Formats: sequence, C-alpha cells, structure tokens
Amino acid sequence: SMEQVAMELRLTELTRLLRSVLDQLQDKDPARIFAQPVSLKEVPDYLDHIKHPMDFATMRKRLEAQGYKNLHEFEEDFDLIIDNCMKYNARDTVFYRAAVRLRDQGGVVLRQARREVDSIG
Repeated sequence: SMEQVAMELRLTELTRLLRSVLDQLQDKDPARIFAQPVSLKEVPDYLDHIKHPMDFATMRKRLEAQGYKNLHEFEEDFDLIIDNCMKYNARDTVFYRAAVRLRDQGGVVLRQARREVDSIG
C-alpha cells in the first residue's frame, strides 16, 4: 500500500536524524569508553551485575536495521549506557566520571533532537 510506503519513508527519515544524533553523542566520548560492549572474557561477572548491557556499537547495529521506531526507544538505549556504567563502577573512577560527562553533554543534543522529531513529525 501507499500508506505502508509513507510510514516506511518516515522511519527512514527518523533513522537519518538518529544517525546524526548518535554521531554527536559519541563525540562526547572521545576516550571511546562506551564504543563497544563490555567484554565477558575481561569482566566475567558482568551479567550478574548488569542485566541489559548497552554500548554505541550495539546501538549503531539497531539503528542501521531501522530498529528504533521513535526517539524514546533510542534514548532508552542511551540511558542504559550511562546508567549501567554508573552502577558497575564507583564514583572515583574514570569510567563513572566519563558517564556523567556523557550524560551532561548529551542532554543538550537530545533536547534539540526531541524538538526536531516533533517539529518535522
């Protein structure tokens, strides 16, 4: 149907905007702390602590499969990156502090992304 196509075009355009958002958020992580999944070879107890691991590469795979239907879904995954790190790692660590800085800086980006998603529809 034409309606199905139009819905698919909207998903594609959302995917474009989310890719630009994802790029901008990941620039706020120049140490690449959140770039890849936590390794279960290197942190073998991780899944005892963190039930839904998340990282920028895993988000990028979901994105390229057009797997985010709305901005809320995408933000959920971004917040998991931050929140998982802030639980596993103590306050005095470079990991936790990197997470706080990513959260604070990414807030700005996400604030305008929400206005753009609403504005364009």
